[PDB]
Amino acid sequence: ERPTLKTIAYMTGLGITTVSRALKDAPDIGAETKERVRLIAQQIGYQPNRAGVRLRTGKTNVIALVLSVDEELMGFTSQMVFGITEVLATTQYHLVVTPHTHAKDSMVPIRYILETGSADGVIISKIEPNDPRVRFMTERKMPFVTHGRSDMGIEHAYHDFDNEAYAYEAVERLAQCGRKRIAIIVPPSRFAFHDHARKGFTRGIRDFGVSEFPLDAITIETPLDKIRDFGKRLMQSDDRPDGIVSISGSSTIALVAGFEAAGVRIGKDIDIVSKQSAEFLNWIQPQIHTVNEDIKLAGRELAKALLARINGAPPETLQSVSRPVWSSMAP
Amino acid sequence: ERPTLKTIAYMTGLGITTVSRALKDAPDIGAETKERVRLIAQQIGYQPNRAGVRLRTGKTNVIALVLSVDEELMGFTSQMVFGITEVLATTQYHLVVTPHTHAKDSMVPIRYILETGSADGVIISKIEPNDPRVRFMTERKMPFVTHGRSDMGIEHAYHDFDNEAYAYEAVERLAQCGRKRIAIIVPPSRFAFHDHARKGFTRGIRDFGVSEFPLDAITIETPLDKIRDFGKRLMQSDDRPDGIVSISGSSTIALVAGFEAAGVRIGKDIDIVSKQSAEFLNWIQPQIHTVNEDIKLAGRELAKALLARINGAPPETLQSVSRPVWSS
DNA sequence: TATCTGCAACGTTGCAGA
DNA sequence: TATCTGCAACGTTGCAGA
Repeated sequence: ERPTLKTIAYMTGLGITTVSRALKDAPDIGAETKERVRLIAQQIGYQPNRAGVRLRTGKTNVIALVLSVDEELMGFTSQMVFGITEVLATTQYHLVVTPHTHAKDSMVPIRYILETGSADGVIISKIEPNDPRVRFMTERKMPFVTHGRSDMGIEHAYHDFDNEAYAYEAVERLAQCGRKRIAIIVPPSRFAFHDHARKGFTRGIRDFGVSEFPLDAITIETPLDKIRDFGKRLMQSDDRPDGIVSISGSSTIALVAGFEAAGVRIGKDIDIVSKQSAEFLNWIQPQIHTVNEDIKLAGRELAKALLARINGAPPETLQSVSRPVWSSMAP
Repeated sequence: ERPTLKTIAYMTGLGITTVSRALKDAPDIGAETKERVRLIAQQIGYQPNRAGVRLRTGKTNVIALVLSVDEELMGFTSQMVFGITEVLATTQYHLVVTPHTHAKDSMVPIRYILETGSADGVIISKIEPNDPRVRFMTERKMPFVTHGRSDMGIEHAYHDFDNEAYAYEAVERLAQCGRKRIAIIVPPSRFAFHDHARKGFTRGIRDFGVSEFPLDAITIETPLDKIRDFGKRLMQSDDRPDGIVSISGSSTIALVAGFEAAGVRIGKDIDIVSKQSAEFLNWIQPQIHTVNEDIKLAGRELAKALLARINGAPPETLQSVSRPVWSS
């Protein structure tokens, strides 16, 4: 009962080839014949059998999203998926998820994809300054887009958050509060935005004329129980920071836990600026000055890039950077 | 130059059918040619064309996960995905995702799958007492599994959290907390576990002999921007309940926000027990009494159930219910 | 017997004609 | 010329035959 090109050709009494050539934009076929086929196609509900189109022509009509299984607790990764799927909804693409179970495994799904040819484009995250997957797919000619930017001299489609702007805008608000010494929970040295964050913070500390409390012992992906204990004894030592800037809201939740374990009130004792992947943090402590990283917006703009790239628009167009916006609920 | 059965057959040089039949361990092909075919196959190293197979046989080797586009903010839906994929990683299945965005559009994706025959199994959530998707796939002989249970008299593979057990246990510890008035946050009467929650909870209050504050005014699906004032307006009242139970940590977060604006100290005045899809609430509130629903645990056995049903195992083997745990 | 083998076909499209 | 169309093949397996 499912309609096929054969099924259409029979009713029309046309040639299967005519139908195939009719459904697709072609000068070869006649206007009336075309419109006949485009109309009958719409009425019966004909959707091309994919396995058939994939067997003959390379087209997989599949977009692969690769995910590291270890993720930020509050990374609301699900929002990214919905951003993409919303975009893909108009088109013939399907979204497959292919995760890897550690940074050690980071190239294995990508070689899988290129080797079996099971995708028309790939979406990747956790970009490093010199990232091998970026070079692998560019040199193997695979359309892709990255959540993050790269410092390797390759122009590729991407959308990132302007964390350089974020850090610079982050302490200006701490300066506005009057806070004189600031610490940053910087991201891992391996990832690209680490240096993005540190640039904004370094120019931020310079231009606002405020001193910078430093911390080298901990990073965002350092464990949350461990962040809790660390957070507690700063405030216990004679020198405590006046300001705190966090790049991840999940690491953020563990830092406050130690502070009130230490027994300090935010707002009055220390004020915190933090990024959030969904607006949730002011419910628990509205004191926190929050910036929203709209990630399903990232989800939607990653999708739009990769599609344009699958068509064949050049990479330098397809690049985009999200600017910080300051949360509804923040002071 | 990607190797195909023809490529192997050319090299060996055997018959394509011999090559195919060797790799599927078959009785026809002789022991020595099989290790020849399997040794060369591994070395080059051959992957069957998914398209070539899918066109030739019905099997699509794809699992469709259907997701409500609107989900509780703290649903850690991402955890479930990983739970699912862990199971499929050993297998030949891929996981494709299929979303809808309107409640009426509840079944639009489901027929897309059937209409297209673009999946070997399907996963769905947000189950209703008589849900149209559940019998639709049951009558179309389409293998599927649900996150939740259904009251339509149809037996199907599922995995749910024992909310009836949880609700009864919620009332026990509020007795332990000493609180004499109890409130219950329930899902919309739209959903099935709504009665599961209220049955365990109302049975709980009879046995613990302590009474339930009514609070029929709000449900979990009420905006967190609205459940707020309710929170502040309730404790800012002539009578405040001594104990409160939440089914959603997403609603737990907003209600306490109202509680602290009005100024009630949790722990001392009011004690709260709440459901959790991942351990995040005691980082946020150390005194709140937390129970963990491991959702990627849900994810793996929804996966494990659906596989069994696709091979054709009977539906009732496939049913599972997780008992609640009170955390670390 | 053991052990191998071609044909035919799923739905689509490129190419060479009608 | 201007539209139309059959043949073949993409890779795979069930099947009969040897």
